[PDB]
Amino acid sequence: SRLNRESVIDAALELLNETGIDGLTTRKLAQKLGIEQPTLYWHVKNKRALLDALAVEILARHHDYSLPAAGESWQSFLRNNAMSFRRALLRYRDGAKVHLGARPDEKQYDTVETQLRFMTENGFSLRDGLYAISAVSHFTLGAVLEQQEHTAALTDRPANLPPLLREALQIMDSDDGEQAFLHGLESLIRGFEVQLTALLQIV
Amino acid sequence: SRLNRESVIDAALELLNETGIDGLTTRKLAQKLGIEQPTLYWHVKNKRALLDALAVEILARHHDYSLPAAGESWQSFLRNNAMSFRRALLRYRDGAKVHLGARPDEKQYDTVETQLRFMTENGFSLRDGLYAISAVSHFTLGAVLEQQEHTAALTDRPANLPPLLREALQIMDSDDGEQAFLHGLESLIRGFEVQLTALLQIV
Ligand SMILES: Cc1c2c(c(O)c3c(O)cccc13)C(=O)[C@]1(O)C(=O)C(C(N)=O)=C(O)[C@@H](N(C)C)[C@@H]1C2
Ligand SMILES: Cc1c2c(c(O)c3c(O)cccc13)C(=O)[C@]1(O)C(=O)C(C(N)=O)=C(O)[C@@H](N(C)C)[C@@H]1C2
Ligand SMILES: [Cl-]
Ligand SMILES: [Cl-]
Ligand SMILES: [Cl-]
Ligand SMILES: [Cl-]
Ligand SMILES: [Cl-]
Ligand SMILES: [Cl-]
Ligand SMILES: [Cl-]
Ligand SMILES: [Cl-]
Ligand SMILES: [Mg+2]
Ligand SMILES: [Mg+2]
Repeated sequence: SRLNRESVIDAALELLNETGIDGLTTRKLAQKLGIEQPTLYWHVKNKRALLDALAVEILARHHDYSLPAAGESWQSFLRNNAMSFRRALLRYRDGAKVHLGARPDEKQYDTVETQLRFMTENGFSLRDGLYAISAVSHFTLGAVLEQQEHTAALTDRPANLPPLLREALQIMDSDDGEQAFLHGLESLIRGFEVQLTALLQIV
Repeated sequence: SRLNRESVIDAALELLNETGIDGLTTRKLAQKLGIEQPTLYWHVKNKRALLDALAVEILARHHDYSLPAAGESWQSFLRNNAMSFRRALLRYRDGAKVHLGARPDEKQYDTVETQLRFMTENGFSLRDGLYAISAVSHFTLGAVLEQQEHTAALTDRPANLPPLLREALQIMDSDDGEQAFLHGLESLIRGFEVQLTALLQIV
């Protein structure tokens, strides 16, 4: 079929959902596209190049809150940005693992620069704004990775529990992690605000 | 050589540092131990069983702050627990990925139950204490995963930056992520405290 970049991404994403990240291979991608492996090689040099591209295109296509709305507070931005990033990560099987393979790509530079500048325009130093943005990113990624690895590990093998842990798993599995994620997100934001408003005061 | 459980773990950990998680195989483990693959199979049924065991033994051996000190505050416990968990995760190549393969194992039940009970004894509901413990876990795991994947991806391929991002990478690479981790950790803890002390007040 067609092997323009967009079409190759479409197929690779379709394949990722079928196989997961570990099981995705350029050989399987060539099969899905109806082509020979050396043909695919002209377009996609190896799995790593493919994964790097997926990490970018997943956010380009499905992360709709990269940028603040006009007039938006930094708090509200971090909240909306996190919710969007989580959704985009969860959209594809092993999505968090796909993301983590790389740091910002050149096509992402303008976006992430704008985010860093936005925090500095709202009273943060570059360093403290980077600390906040990174903390949100890492908390979000960790939460998704946990969900997605539990989905995986369930396919290899199943799972005398003590009472609070029993209850905690029952609670942690009453939704897809969303309550825990949102509650932690608010805690994080509030801690950043306390820190910011403190200025040079001992806090 | 010897194939008691302890000795197999020792060798597998040694191998993990040599290969990383994706490149670790039971075939390579059998080679390191000087044995045939069917011999190893009697002891270790597959890679997943091996990884599950490593996730547990890495913490048993190297996470020394599972439990609070007598009289310790919940804040100080979460801090010390996080620092220890991070160190243990960072100790082995792809350690965060090793951890994420599983939820608490039976040999961990008493430990994690004690942690959940400890939060409830310090004013949290089980749910809100679980929210805090999970948030710390996920933030810590996300931060480590980012560091460890950057170490990996560097071996496949290297890396016009805009100025804040340039500076952010220079800042994010001035240590091994420790400043960013510790600053986020304090933000998280403080947000949990604000929430706890609020009780039923609009906050
Ligand atoms: C600023 C920054 C970001 C990211 C990142 O990986 C990163 C880094 O690895 C080093 C230095 C800075 C950054 C994000 O991945 C990203 O997810 C992202 O690419 C991004 C985006 N593309 O819109 C975001 O929304 C951000 N958000 C989750 C806080 C965050 C921004
Ligand atoms: C309570 C709990 C924990 C963990 C966990 O995975 C988990 C879960 O998957 C479902 C429900 C509850 C928990 C931890 O991994 C763990 O890392 C852990 O095993 C653990 C430990 N073994 O000492 C911890 O130190 C904890 N800390 C990082 C907050 C955390 C505790
Ligand atoms: Cl074509
Ligand atoms: Cl195209
Ligand atoms: Cl491949
Ligand atoms: Cl707002
Ligand atoms: Cl033996
Ligand atoms: Cl033993
Ligand atoms: Cl294997
Ligand atoms: Cl204390
Ligand atoms: Mg990133
Ligand atoms: Mg865990």
